[PDB]
Amino acid sequence: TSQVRQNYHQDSEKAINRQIRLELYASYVYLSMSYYFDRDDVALKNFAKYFLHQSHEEREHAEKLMKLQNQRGGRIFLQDIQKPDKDDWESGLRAMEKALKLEKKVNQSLLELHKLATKKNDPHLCDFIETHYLNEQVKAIKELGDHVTNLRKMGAPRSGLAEYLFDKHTLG
Amino acid sequence: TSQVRQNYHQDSEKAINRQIRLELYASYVYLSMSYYFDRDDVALKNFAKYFLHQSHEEREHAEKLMKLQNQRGGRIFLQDIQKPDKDDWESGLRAMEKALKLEKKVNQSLLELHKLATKKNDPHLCDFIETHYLNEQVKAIKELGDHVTNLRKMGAPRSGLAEYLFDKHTLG
Amino acid sequence: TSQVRQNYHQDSEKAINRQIRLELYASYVYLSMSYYFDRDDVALKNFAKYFLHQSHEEREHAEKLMKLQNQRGGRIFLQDIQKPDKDDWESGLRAMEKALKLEKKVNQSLLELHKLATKKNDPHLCDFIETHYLNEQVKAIKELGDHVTNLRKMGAPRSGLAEYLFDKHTLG
Amino acid sequence: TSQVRQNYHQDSEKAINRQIRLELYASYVYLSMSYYFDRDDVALKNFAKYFLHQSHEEREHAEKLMKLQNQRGGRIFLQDIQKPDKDDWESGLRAMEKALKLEKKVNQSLLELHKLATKKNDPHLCDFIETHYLNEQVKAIKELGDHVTNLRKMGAPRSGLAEYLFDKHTLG
Amino acid sequence: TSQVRQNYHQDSEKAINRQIRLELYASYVYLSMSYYFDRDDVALKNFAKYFLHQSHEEREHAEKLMKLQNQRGGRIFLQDIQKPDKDDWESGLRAMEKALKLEKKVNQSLLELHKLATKKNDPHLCDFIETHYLNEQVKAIKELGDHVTNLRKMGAPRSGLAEYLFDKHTLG
Amino acid sequence: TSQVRQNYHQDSEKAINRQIRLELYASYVYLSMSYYFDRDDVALKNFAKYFLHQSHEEREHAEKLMKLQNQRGGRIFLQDIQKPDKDDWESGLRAMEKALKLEKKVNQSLLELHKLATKKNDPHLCDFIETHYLNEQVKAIKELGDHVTNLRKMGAPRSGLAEYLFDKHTLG
Ligand SMILES: [Cl-]
Ligand SMILES: [Fe+3]
Ligand SMILES: [Fe+3]
Ligand SMILES: [Fe+3]
Ligand SMILES: [Fe+3]
Ligand SMILES: [Fe+3]
Ligand SMILES: [Fe+3]
Ligand SMILES: [Mg+2]
Ligand SMILES: [Zn+2]
Repeated sequence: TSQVRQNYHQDSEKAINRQIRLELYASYVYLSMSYYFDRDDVALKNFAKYFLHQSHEEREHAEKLMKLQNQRGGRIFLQDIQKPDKDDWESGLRAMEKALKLEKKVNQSLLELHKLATKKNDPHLCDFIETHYLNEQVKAIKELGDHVTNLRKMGAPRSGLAEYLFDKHTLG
Repeated sequence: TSQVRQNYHQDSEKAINRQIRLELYASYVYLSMSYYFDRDDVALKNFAKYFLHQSHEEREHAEKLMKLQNQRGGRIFLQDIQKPDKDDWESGLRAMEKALKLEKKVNQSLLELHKLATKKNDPHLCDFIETHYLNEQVKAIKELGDHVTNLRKMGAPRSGLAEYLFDKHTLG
Repeated sequence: TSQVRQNYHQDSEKAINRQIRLELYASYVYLSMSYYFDRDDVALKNFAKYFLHQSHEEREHAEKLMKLQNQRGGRIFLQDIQKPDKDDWESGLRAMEKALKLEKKVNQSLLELHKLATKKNDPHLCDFIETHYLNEQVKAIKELGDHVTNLRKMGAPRSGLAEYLFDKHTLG
Repeated sequence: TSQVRQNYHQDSEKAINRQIRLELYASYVYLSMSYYFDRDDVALKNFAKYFLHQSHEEREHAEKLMKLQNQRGGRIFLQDIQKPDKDDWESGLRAMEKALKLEKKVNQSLLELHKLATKKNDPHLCDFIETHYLNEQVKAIKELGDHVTNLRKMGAPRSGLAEYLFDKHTLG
Repeated sequence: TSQVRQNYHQDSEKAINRQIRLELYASYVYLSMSYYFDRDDVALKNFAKYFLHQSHEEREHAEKLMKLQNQRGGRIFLQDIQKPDKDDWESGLRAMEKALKLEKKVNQSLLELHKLATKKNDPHLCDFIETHYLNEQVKAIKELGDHVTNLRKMGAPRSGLAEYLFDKHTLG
Repeated sequence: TSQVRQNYHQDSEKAINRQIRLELYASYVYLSMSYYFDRDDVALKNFAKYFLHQSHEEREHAEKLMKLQNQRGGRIFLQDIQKPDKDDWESGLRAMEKALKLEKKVNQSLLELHKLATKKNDPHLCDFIETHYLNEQVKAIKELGDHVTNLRKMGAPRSGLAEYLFDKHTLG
């Protein structure tokens, strides 16, 4: 038991370790999405940059939870990171729809984490989660929703023209 | 029979002269393509600029091979340069398709040149081809392929709208 | 078969995908190392920073390989990234010794990759591995080696004083 | 018939296509000459630079005629470019002498082309020729005459010292 | 066996020790030549500066090979450096001629060393040789060839004026 | 038999040639020492830099004596340069001890040279030795002696900690 550990429940500790794994997973998925758009047969540069940026942000959220684990005197245990569910993400619109689903999954996880911390009367952990994660997730979700909407409204994915113009006028 | 010549095989010297002619021919193809886009009945300014830039770069590659030839104590023998295959390149997509085929043809020659140099045990030449030619070719081919992909996905060569917006948003 | 693909063997494609996974695994080991030194009961900030920088460098090497795979017309196929071999890296010296061993494993894989590219007569791919990977590995292996020696000579991992002073004067 | 075409005779259009071929040929002659002076057994760097400059100028003159052909609604038809007359240009003076002869052949062609424009009452074309070509020709011919004179009175071609010194003081 | 050693053949290690000796010898030859031109009865200051520069470059090439030997886990064994072949280098042209011969002997040694690296499948070593040595050699040999040519056509060595003027206009 | 020669005795001329060889040898010793510190199993960067700097300075002293030789109308006669006494210099303390011995040896030679110059009534030479060599030697010897003293007092060569902290706080 760490010399710094105080009011930090073993269930919170384990759940932080589960959240680190999920973030690393989200990072990997966004990486895969990014380089799908860099394919010579997809060729959507700003989709590629957009996803690569989300991949780097998810990694940073992982690192920030590992930092938190050590700050509170928990112990980091890393697990296998599963490969993403697809190799070929099919289109700009389908990839955005999948990212929206993925972010809502990560949000559901973060909401269960905040609820756990609440039940364990861990206001530090609660505030950490609210300040650094919950509003970032709401914002990402809103932006992905907006992007899905525009693409659909523009005629994706049957219009490859819509995907191209979207890449240029929104993502660029 | 040059004072500077060393480990430079006569078959290498001749391959280099053939390459110089090929780079010059490619330069001429891109010249023709460029001024097809400058026609009043085609009128795609950024297609014209793009292909003119490629024309200038091919000529640079040719000059740099002439420079290599003398650096090694080879002798330059210049040949007739054949006119391009078409006078009318039909469309932006079809010009890009042709460029891509041409670049792969040039790359094929450069690969065959590297292999000769490797059989003749000429590492200076290998490296020169590697450093200046092979990565440039791979980048040119990927770029062309990306441009073809976008043009097809946008609805070319059906859509004259596709070619126009591509000219503006990708090539400008 | 991708329209940009040329002189790019299916074996090379497969090997580039294995190398991507190895680099991602290496990134994850250094990630683990970093946050081990951030523990309140280890508390060597510059060992932590040092390892976190190697984790980000490894990720960037994975990403540059993904880019090359697309550049050449191959297709990325990502796999599960296994967790690192340890949770607890014991000491500054033992993490360095493990890291030397990891880099030497990655270097072996890259040399096998180069030998394959050579056997497939892929000089573009040979030169990309030479230019972007092999000298970097040799630099990294040399530096890790230096660091292992210095810690040994100072009396690590026996001397916690030696790990602390090395953290300040070399890694700071 | 192009929608832009006005007061542009078919013979004029044909004559511009010939002049384009000749300017590209003149470019290639100067390119040959430039790299003759770059040889290790000739080694006059300022002669090389001077003829390479000429070569690039001549290409620019050709591209400007291509621009004109499109401006007026004519159609460009490119032809084979024949290799120059010599592989070996023999000395500084001899190359200057051959360039002067070349330049006066280009000029005669241009005066023939201006005569034709006058016969077809194409003032635009006459003025384009005047303003962009005839006075550049007259200047180039005088410059070349001046150079040939200086090399002669310096004792070229029986003086390699004469050619070296002119390389340095006039061409450098 | 060094803890850094990997894929580095004993013969390679031995060949690098020989190349180090030869580069130091080439340094000393150019040092001798430099101060020959500093004598009151020769007095060509730009030849002196030129050969002193060469001397320092050759020392740098030797130090870089020493750096390499350590990078790869090899061990440096230094040998006697034999005095150069002449005390008196006779004229500007003759010294340039001997330097060219020297440089082509260094180059042959380097190509022999690159052959060996290839036979031992050491791509790192091959690339180090290519990137730091073979193209510097090829450049130095061309430069020297150019100089010897100019001095010859200027009437050296039967013209002390020729050597003085080249000192000033080429080497100054 | 130089036009510039005046009050310059043949015994002075020969002593100067011997000194030049000694400065060159010393330069080589410091080279060897420097790259011993650059070994992965020694790994003392500021020791390596220090001894490389001394190597460069000895070579400068040698060049300056070559310059003196010609200034006086002497003739330079270069000799073989012997390899250093050791390949392995064992430790920072032991290398410093050896440097100190070497510097005293060189100083001995320079003192004997000054005394000859004084017997030959050559005040220009006396002063040259005094101004450029003797105070530099005395400073080098004092510095080396200070470095040895610190290293012994810190606990070298027992303590690998001593050598490390000295590298950082004195030589960095
Ligand atoms: Cl638009
Ligand atoms: Fe997240
Ligand atoms: Fe090219
Ligand atoms: Fe890596
Ligand atoms: Fe012209
Ligand atoms: Fe060298
Ligand atoms: Fe000295
Ligand atoms: Mg290479
Ligand atoms: Zn727009």
